[PDB]
Amino acid sequence: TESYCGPCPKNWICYKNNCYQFFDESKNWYESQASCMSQNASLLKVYSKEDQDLLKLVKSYHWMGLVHIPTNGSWQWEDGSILSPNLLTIIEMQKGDCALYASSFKGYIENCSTPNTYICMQR
Amino acid sequence: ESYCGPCPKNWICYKNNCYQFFDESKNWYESQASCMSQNASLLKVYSKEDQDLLKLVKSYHWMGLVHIPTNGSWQWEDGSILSPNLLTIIEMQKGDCALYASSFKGYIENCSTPNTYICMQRTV
Amino acid sequence: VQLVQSGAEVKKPGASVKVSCKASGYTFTSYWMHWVRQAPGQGLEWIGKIDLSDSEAHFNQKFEDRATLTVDRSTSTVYMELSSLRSEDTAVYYCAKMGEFYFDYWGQGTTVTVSSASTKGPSVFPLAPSSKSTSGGTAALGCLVKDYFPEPVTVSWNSGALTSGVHTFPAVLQSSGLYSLSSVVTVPSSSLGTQTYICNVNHKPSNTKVDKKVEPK
Amino acid sequence: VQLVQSGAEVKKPGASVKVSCKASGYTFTSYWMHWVRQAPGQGLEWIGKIDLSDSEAHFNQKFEDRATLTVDRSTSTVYMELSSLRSEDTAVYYCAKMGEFYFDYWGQGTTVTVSSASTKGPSVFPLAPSSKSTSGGTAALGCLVKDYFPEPVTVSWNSGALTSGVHTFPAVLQSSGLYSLSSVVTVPSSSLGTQTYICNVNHKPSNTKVDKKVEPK
Amino acid sequence: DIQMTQSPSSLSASVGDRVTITCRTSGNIYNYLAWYQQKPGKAPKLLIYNAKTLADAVPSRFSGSGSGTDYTLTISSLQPEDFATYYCQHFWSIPWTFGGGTKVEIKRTVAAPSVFIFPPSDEQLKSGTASVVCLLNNFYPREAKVQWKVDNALQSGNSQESVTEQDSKDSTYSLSSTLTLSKADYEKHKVYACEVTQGTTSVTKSFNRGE
Amino acid sequence: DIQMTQSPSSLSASVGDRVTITCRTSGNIYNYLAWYQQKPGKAPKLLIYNAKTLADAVPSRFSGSGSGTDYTLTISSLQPEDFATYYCQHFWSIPWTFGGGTKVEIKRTVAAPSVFIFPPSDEQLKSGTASVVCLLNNFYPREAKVQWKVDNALQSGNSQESVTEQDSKDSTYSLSSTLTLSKADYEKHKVYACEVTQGTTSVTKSFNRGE
Repeated sequence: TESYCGPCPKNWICYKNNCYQFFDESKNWYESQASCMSQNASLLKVYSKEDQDLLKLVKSYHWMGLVHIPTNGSWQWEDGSILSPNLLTIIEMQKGDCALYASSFKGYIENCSTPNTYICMQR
Repeated sequence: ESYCGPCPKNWICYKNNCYQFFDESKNWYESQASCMSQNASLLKVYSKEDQDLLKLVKSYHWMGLVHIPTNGSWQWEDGSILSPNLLTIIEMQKGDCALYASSFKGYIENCSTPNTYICMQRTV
Repeated sequence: VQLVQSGAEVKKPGASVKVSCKASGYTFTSYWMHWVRQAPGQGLEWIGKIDLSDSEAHFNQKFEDRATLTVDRSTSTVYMELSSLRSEDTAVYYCAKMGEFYFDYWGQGTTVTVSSASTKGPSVFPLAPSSKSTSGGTAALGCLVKDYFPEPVTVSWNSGALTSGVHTFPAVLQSSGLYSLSSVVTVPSSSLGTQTYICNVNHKPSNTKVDKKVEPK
Repeated sequence: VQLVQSGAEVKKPGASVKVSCKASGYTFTSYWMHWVRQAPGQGLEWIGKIDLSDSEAHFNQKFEDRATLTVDRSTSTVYMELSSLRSEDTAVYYCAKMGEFYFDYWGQGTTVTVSSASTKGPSVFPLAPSSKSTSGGTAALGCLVKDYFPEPVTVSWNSGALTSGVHTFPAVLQSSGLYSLSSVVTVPSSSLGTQTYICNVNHKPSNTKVDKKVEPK
Repeated sequence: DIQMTQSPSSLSASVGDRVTITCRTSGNIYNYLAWYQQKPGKAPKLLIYNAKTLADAVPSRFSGSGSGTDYTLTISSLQPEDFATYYCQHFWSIPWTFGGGTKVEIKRTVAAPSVFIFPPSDEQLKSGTASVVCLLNNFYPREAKVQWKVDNALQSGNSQESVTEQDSKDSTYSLSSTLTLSKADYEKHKVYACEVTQGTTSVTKSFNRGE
Repeated sequence: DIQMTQSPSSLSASVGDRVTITCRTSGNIYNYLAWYQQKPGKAPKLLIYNAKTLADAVPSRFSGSGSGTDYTLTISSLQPEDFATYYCQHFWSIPWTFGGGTKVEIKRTVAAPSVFIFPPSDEQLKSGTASVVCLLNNFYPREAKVQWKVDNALQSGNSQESVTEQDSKDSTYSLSSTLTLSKADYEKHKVYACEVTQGTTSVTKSFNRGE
């Protein structure tokens, strides 16, 4: 219709049938993942520049669900999709096996142990 | 789980509030008119808890805070005065309108100067 | 009504001071705690604010480079730390919780003194009564409490038996960096050769207590 | 399956070049158009990318200071403009649409030559057969295409009728800044006074066409 | 930065008076003005917030007005407990700033002090320094000029003074003044005089060294 | 900022051979590797993406392997249409970078050149410069020492050469060499010779000025 947002956790941001929350607590990747899991969700997965255009406006750097598992050789999303080289601009600021989201659809490569704010997402 | 309440389509919904960000550079009056067009109004800042998402918004945007020279006050659309507690106000050059910036700041700016804007509509 | 601050601090130029403030009614939502100081020869200066809930903070341009604000959400305590101290920093530092239109609560104040001086207990000389300090039925005598640091000193007379007629002046900072003050008392001139007058100067910062007997010349 | 770029460009050191590229795929959603160049005797270099939909752009640190990317919603046209040119910037500039896994489509390239030289049409001398020259059983003749700018030149023989045994060399840049090249053909020595050999030098950059008859001397 | 100018810095008034303090700002502050009353050794108390709104349990004799850059605290009938220092602050743009203060004292008639002089103790003098004390023991108003003359020469830079608060009973002040000389300097000279001026009335206490 | 090293620069092989090109990267690129084949005058064509995936309509003789920092393109049975320049590129962190290229040429049996010398035209001579041209036609392989001798003295700095790409009919090369003298300099001497050496044969073609 015009209205009503698509079933989300309470007190979460709802946009284009997708649920987000930004978290102030500095956590490493694993703790961040665990948190999102706890709430039947997952770290931010980027899939569409049109559907997730609001990510253009969020400022600081945050954990998203993009990881290198040193076994598989390639980078991957939490759910097990590959990263399309089209989706994000990847920068190597530090060296690690996890990635922070910034800016406009950037991915900053970060040591998974270093604590940062995080973004969870649920569909 | 719950739905986030009746909003215009393709608007952000959060804590019984609907928002939209606009890339189109408009002056205050035209910005207000735009929001009106969509059964809404410019962003009103009221609660740091309810609108905590405003803490990550990057550019400068028009919000519904204006100088009423008759009351000599700064006023939101609905008529209430600005709490000195709500926003940190920066007055770097003069003007009768105010932009929102991130970390609950308020920049005072020329009402003529075109800027991006935020509309807000309060769900039922 | 009030908010709990750390006790008084005495620091050297160059050093740093961390003042705390325990924030009374904070329940894990927006709580803007502001910081203001007041120097003896001044009105007040606003230093900065910090929100307990999100640790967001803003400062006065005058201090932004040498002040920091930190929050401890478990203890509800805000720490204002001022970092390249000079003597002009000597003042009373207040925290305050900003409510909707004004400050809802103030802290108790924290005295912060900044000086090159080292701790020194007072030497205490008599202000002896004289025909040139008598005035009929009464006469005046006292103690000069000279060359101490920091403040305060406490004066009493005859161990608190002699109470009224006493004036203890405000301390004066000398150009030596050491304070000095006089305490004087007016007493019957008939009492002068009979009653003993002893002033009891106590200086806790140096664990020194001095008792001076003031005698007609 | 092909993008359309602007034609060849010639600029002096210091000047600027604006190359266009028309997308034709663009349907008001994310479309990353990248820019890549290739110098003769280099591999390729990536210059930057821009998204048609939102005009968002990123550059290589090596070019970020001298390059701009602009886009046009209506015409689907991306403009790469490189400024403060030097001769090292002489290369073939390609636009490409990045798909989900690799580049979907490439443009046709745009030659950009950067030189202090100015346009000159070629002067064309004969490389005349001697039939004192029975080398392989055949004789060789050609045209020396000397002192032109910029590239390219085309040679054909008898208006494209004669292709067998023809060799048209790569241009060589002289220290004058002008190019030069030869086109040669091997031909029966027996039929040198009978078959006519005319080379068609075409130099589009200067609208010069030369037609030279090569005869024994 | 918006600057606040309070006016005047000090005022001497009686119980029952109308009193009017001014706060002028260097830039428009959109009625975000507060008035504070501060008694010595305590934290400022708020009276008026926004230009004109009265804080809870503040007596209505306190009234605030003004609008752009010009603001006014009015106390209609000054009461005993209203003698204090008053301050304005703005609550507009960062940083908030305060005024210099208006100190409101109790008015009474002019009163000349009784003046006593104490030479330095032989004890202190032996340690090579000489403190001469002059005590002004019940005067009004505060602004009494104390000068030291030694052998008739006006000493300067080498005295310091300290004053009490207004006496609760007679509204007077008391002041002490200390002249500091080295033993050597003290002993060059004979006549030590402390000379107090209060407009065009003058009290001099003196002594001669060793007498 | 990642460097790609291709290896080797050039390879000369026969139809039917195994070929392996390598691409070694200076940092991990997480399998985001592409292989391109570029024929002269055309834009690169993609063969292999994500290190190992074969693109549409690419023959299966093309196969990629590797991981980490070491990657390999293999052509099992090199075909006529596979002689080209090959490139690797990464699709990982910005900026994406490409390799130096591997140019893959056809091996052929040795073929001695036909050598011709052309004097400068009288026309060119009159305009005050003299181009002497020496042509090596249809030879293999590319390496040939072409030296200029004018009245038997070896030349230096005077000449430039240009080589064709391998001929599409017989797989050979052709080379031209131009000696450039001013008319004044040209007229100091009588014998103009170009000398081609190829293995253990030297052919010298010459002319004398003014036939």
